[PDB]
Parts: sequence; structure tokens; C-alpha cells
Amino acid sequence: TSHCRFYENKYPEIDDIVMVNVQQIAEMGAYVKLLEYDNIEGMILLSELSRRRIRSIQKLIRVGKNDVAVVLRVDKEKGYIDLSKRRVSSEDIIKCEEKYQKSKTVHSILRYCAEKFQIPLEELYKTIAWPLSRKFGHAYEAFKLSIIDETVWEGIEPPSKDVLDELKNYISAVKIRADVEVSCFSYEGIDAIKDALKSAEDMSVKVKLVAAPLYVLTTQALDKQKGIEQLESAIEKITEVITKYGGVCNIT
Amino acid sequence: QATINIGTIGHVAHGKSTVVRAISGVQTVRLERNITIKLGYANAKIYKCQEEISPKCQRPGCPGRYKLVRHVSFVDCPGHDILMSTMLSGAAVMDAALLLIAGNESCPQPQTSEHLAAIEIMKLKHVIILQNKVDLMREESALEHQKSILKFIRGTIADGAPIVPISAQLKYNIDAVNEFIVKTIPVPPRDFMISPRLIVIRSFGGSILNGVFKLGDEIEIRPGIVTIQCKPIFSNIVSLFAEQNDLKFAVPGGLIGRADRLVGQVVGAKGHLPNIYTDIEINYFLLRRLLGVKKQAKVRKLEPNEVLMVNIGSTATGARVVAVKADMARLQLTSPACTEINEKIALSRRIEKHWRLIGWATIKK
Amino acid sequence: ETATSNYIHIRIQQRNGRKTLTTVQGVPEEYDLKRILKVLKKDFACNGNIVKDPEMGEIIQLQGDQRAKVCEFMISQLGLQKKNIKIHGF
Amino acid sequence: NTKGGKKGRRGKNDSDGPKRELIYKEEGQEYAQITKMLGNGRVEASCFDGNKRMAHIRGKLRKKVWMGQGDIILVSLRDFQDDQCDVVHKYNLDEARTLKNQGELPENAKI
RNA sequence: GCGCCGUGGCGCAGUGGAAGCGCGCAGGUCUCAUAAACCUGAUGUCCUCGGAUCGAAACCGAGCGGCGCUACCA
Ligand SMILES: [Mg+2]
Repeated sequence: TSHCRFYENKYPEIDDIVMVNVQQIAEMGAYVKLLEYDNIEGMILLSELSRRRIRSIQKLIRVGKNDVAVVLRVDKEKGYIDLSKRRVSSEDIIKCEEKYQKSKTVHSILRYCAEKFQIPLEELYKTIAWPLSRKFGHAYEAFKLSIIDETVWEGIEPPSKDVLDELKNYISAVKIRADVEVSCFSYEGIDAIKDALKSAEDMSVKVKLVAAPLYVLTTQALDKQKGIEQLESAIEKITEVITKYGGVCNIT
Repeated sequence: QATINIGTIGHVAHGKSTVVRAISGVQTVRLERNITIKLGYANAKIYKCQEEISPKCQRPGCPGRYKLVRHVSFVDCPGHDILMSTMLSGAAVMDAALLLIAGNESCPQPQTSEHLAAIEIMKLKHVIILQNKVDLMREESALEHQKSILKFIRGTIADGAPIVPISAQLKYNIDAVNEFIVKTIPVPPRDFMISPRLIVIRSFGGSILNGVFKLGDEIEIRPGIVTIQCKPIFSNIVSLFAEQNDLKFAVPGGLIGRADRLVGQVVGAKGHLPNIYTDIEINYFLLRRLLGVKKQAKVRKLEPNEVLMVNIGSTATGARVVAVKADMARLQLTSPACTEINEKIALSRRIEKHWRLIGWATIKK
Repeated sequence: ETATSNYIHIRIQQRNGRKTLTTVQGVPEEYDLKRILKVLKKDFACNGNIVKDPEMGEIIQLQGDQRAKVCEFMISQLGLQKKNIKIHGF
Repeated sequence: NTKGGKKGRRGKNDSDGPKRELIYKEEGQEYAQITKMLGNGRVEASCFDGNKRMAHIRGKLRKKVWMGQGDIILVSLRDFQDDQCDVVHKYNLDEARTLKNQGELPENAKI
């Protein structure tokens, strides 16, 4: 069986923003599964589901669908969630959505590994997601940091390096657009442009011809932000290297 | 590089471009739902079986690698009653032509005539009429058309302008066409010593007429870009190409090499003496009829303060009539004309919304 | 250059009773919308309501079953073409 | 049920059947497509002959049989006048189709 | 060829598990009836094909169509 909570500790906190997938409607409201915190059952009492009277229940809330929510009453003993949908402020909603997305992404990461090798899920959770969270706040932030520069994976060890490699691969060449508008109208201008390209493309990406004045090259990114540094270099080359030819070039 | 410039005039969809395809292989790309819209372009090698199209005689009789006579070039015009203004333009590069009539449609069809008389007007006197779509007709029909042709080709300047029926679709009889065009469309001498002068009809392109250009010369374009005035553009011949193959120099007959801006511009020697006129003295004559449309209404004489298309060289300019004498009118132009010599021009009027060829003359300075 | 024929969708929308609604989708955004609505209101017995769509599109409401009549009126009062119209429903 | 159920529809009773015999043409009587359904019993209906006309509802169908737009209709033309004419019998959609198939009316308009 | 829309029908939007909105058609429910008001839809996995990874329409390619760049590339 697959279980275990999204965050570090077992039980939710007061005034925690959650996203709730609707299961079934009863009397109090709905016995929803909180997708920001484990799968513990809770309810939205019929007073705090919407800001205004909307009469219809199965169009603004909907069975099977997700709702932007906040946790009101929590009892750290066994398992009760008194929940609200109304108390979520304007804006804020977007943030909540983002958080939910992040959580989902995190969840997606932690299952492939399990599939590849069974072994207790709690242990896996401990060795992948929690220490980072403790250090900062959320696991997605940690993941982002890792992607930017690999150091968070060095902190707590994965069960195998293969998994890490796979993750890296998943994260990974990324195409970045680079458009060159050369102000040429001469017969031997195209050739010149080509020559210029050949001195800049070498030593490291994919140059596409659209027109005689317009040239569109796609630059590869290995670690996402590595593509910006190559683009910059290319730009520099246009201003510094291409001066001997005397061909006027413009960048979008 | 190609020796000569052969034009393929004629009415619309008679297959001009298709005949060019049976002769060279080349298409004008197309326009793909319509038809030829820019002047098409294509070249080819003509050799002969002493003992053709490719150095290969073993196609007929036998092997002895056919002897190369010349390499020619074509200019596929369009056929549509309204592309008149370009076809005119195009003629300025021709050294001769081939009139593609359609075997299965009423002989003097609007544009067929419009063209023909344009030809006899500008000077393109080396003509070959061609009866195209005979692959879809009765063996009687194509001969009776040959009659109406042999009868039109009478009073007119067209003595023995032969008429070679073809099938541009199944490429049949083309070799007798190559023999016509190997007899009648002879390759004109051109003194090179003359002032290097050439016409432009594309650019991404144009034809030389007198002189010769070489890699690395200093050159100018006229009238050039505008301000309202019009100044010449200077540059260096970065390169020379005919067809897909590069050459170091370039001589008349052929076309050489954004959207097509300097259309109707000309290229000459940098530091050369050519007038960039705004106002011009035409000597002139009219047709008695308006041969072109699908109605022959009789040509009204020129009234002053009238707008007329003045087709000069490759260029196509619009202008207003300041003077009206017997055969000398003075015209004021929107866009300047660089007058390289003495010259030929072609004069048109917006008859019924669409423009129409009505008369001609000679530029005068 | 501008496109001469654009898809104007006059749809069947169900209104109070057996009655219907002339709803217009894909409206040309060149003339003043409010003014046109006012004009429409004046000409017929209709009330004009505009439902806004992001980037492109504005749903223009006119209470009632006219269609052809509406088209004729549009033709009469300059702002919209003849070829652009399409009747949607039945 | 006829139109809208009602408390006040059970005091009527309609007897014709869907499986009724189709009525043919007479003298001074011909077929019309309805151009636009007008007010107060009046109706604009273009005839299959080639005249515009002004059609009028005459009794009988005034409450019993409701009508819509673009319907094939029996019109007995006025013998003394011409511009004003009267509707006699409404044709069913199936009936109309059958007529079309037969070729009794000229094939110009669709159901 | 690039970019977005790739549907469960049209017209609008979102990218790593959650059948996204407005209209339309198809059908229901409520009322004596229609409309508003309500739900359910339809090629089951959101271009065609398969894979890395359990998986996904989303990640990757070969392969198509509409337009945001091109101007006919001898
Ligand atoms: Mg009774």
C-alpha cells in the first residue's frame, strides 16, 4: 500500500492552505481528501463553502474536482479536519494553486523510485524529501535549488545514484530562441552572414535560415540557465568579432 | 553562362511554363493554386547529334557525344490579362521569343494578341509560334488552327515565323522545337567594350544587355533609394552567379544574380554618366485598336493631364501628360527613370479598371 | 490588407418561453460596440448585452427570433458586411 | 398533450390523426411557402407559382393548428381580388416531403 | 520549417498524476407547459505513432493541419 504525508510532520496545522479533491456530499459538507496534506478525511461545514449564495452545489464545488481551501480546526490526537473554502482571500488563491502544483510534482517524483524498487515508502520519504523541507520549508523549492545548482542532493543521500541520474535526465537539451536581423541587401551579404555564423557556432547551436536578412538559431541549454551564458557570448561576438567584415547586424 | 534570352509570351494557361518544363525540366516553382506570377527562370544546354539536351547522343542513332552549340536561358512570363505590366517589363531582356498558342481554344485570344503586338512593337523580331495542346484535339482541329495562324501571320510582319505544334504535357515534338530555336533565334553579337549596363527584375537579379561585369568591380544602382528625391546606391559586386553555378564574370543574354525592392532599377559602372529624369520627352505612336482584352474599342488620342503607365526598360512607372503634340509628348513621373541611352518604351492606359497597352515610342534626350 | 470575410456566428440561444435569442459571436472590433448596441435597441424591441472574452471575441446578445431581419438591418446601417453572416442552430 | 398540457386544454379534443390522407390542389387554390409569419392573423407567404401575395388566416386553424416559419401551405386565392389571399390547409412535414417526391409542387423550396 | 490551437462538438485557456471554462447540439430533471435554473454527454484517456519512466493529453522524437517570421532561395 502507498501512503505517507506530503510535508515533514504527521498532522496538519491551523490556518494551512490546502487543495481538496471532492469525494462525496453528505450532510455537513463533503468528506474530502486534502492534497496538500496526506489523504486524511475532513469536512467543509455548510457556511464557509462560498462567499455568496450560489444555490447550486454541483457547479461551483463539483464531485471529483479540486477546490482551493484552508484548514480551520485541527485536533492533534486522532484525526479531524474542520475545513473552509470561503476564508481563502482573493489573490492568495493563485499561491495556493501553485503550492498544490508543487506538491503534485513532488508526489510524482517519489513513486517512480518506489516502482523501480519496492522497499518501505516511509523510509524513502525520509531519505528524499524531509531533511530539505526542514532546512527550508517546501520540497519543491529544494528541488528548484538543486536544478539551479546541484547541492541539496549532496546533503541527504538517495537509495541509489541511478535514481538521481534519472531525475537529472528528466529535469534536462533545452531550446532557447536567438534571432539575428542583419541589415544586408547586397548579393554577397548572405555569404558574409553565413561566414559570421560559422565563426560563432563552433566551439561550445542549431542555426535555421528563414530569410536573407533574418536568421533564427536555437541555442541548447544543459542545466537550463547555461543557455543564457552562450546567448550572451554570441551577442558579444556580433559586436566584437564581426567588425572586420563591416556588416551591420541587429538583435531583437 | 547562358548566351541568349528567349521569352515565352502568350495567353493564360495555354501552358507557357509547362513548355518551359518539357524543354529544361525546370518548373517556375509556382502561385501554387494560381499560376506563374513572377517571371519564371530556367536554363539549358543544347548540343546536337552530328552523328539533344544532355551530352548524350545514344538516345537517337548512336553514341558520339553530341556537340555543344550553346547554353540558353528562358523567361517565363505570366499569361493573365493583368500581369501585362510585368511581361512588358520582361521583354526588355529578351533576345527573342516563342508564342505559345493553345490548340484547343479560340486562336486570337485577348492576351495572345496583346503580347504579339507588344513583340512587334518593342523590336523582338525573332519569333517562333508554337501550337501547344495538340495532345487533346482532332487531327483536323490543329491544322485548321494552323490555318487561322498562317493567315494572321500574313499582313503582319510575320512572313515565315514557323509554327511548331507540340505537346508540352507529354514533351512530344520538342526536339523540332529545339531545331527551330536553333535556327531562327540566333545568338546576337554584343560589343563588350561598351558601357557596362544591366536591368533588374528580381532581388533577394536581372539581365545584362551591353558591356560585361566582373567580380570585385565598383557599382551603382539607379535611380536608387528615395527620400522626395532619388539617389544612387553604391556597393561592390560581392559575387557573380548564373543558374546555380558561380562565375567570375558576366556577359549579355541570360539573367544573372528583400521582397524585390529595386525592381525596375538598373545597374551600371560606378562613376558613370546616366540621367535620373523626373520629366521626359517621348516621341510616339498609337495602335488603332486595343488588342488585348477578351472588346476591340478604338484608341482615343491622348488628352493632357491624363495618368498613363510608362513602361521603360524593366521598370514600370506611372506618369501624367503635360504636353500633347503629334508624336511628342512631355511626361512628369512619380519615380525617376534613369535613361541610359537614347531607348524604347511602352505606353498604357487604365481602360476599364485593368490597364491596357495602347501605343509606344522613343524616349528623347 | 484586411480580410473581407470573417465568421460572424448568429446562434440559437433559448430565451423566456418558446422564444429565442440572436447571439452574435466573432464581432469585428473596429466600430464602437455600445453605439451599435444602442442602435440595435432603437431599431427593434431588443436589449443589448455584451459578454467579454479574453484576447479575441465578444458575445453580443439581442433578445428574440429575427436572424434574417437583423442581418437586413445590419446591411442597411453601415458597419458590417453581407458575406460575413452565419446562422447557427436549425 | 397538444401544446403545453394545461388545466385548460382538456375542454377541446382534437381528431385528425398523424396518419391522415394528403389533400391535393383545386381551381383557384395553390401551394405556398411562408415568407414571414405576420401579426393579427395576417401572414406573408410566397406562392410556388411566382407571385408574392399576402396570405391571411381564415378561421378553423386560428386556434386548432399552430404554424411556424417556412411551411408548405394550401392557399385558396381570391377570385375577385388578388393581393389578399387566404390559407385553407396546413401541410405536415412528412406530407410536404411526399408532395416534393411526387413532383406536384415545383421543386424550388426546402422544408 | 518555425510558434500557439491541437477535444468530448464550437469558441476561449493550462502545462509533469486531479476529465479546464463559456456556448452549442444530444438527452434528462424541476413546473400543468416552455424558458431561466439545473446535471449527464460524445473516439475514454486533451494531433498521428510509439518509447524513456508504473504512469500522463503534458517528457522525447519521426509524421499532419491553421495562422505569428520568411518572400519564391539559382
Ligand atoms: Mg373531453
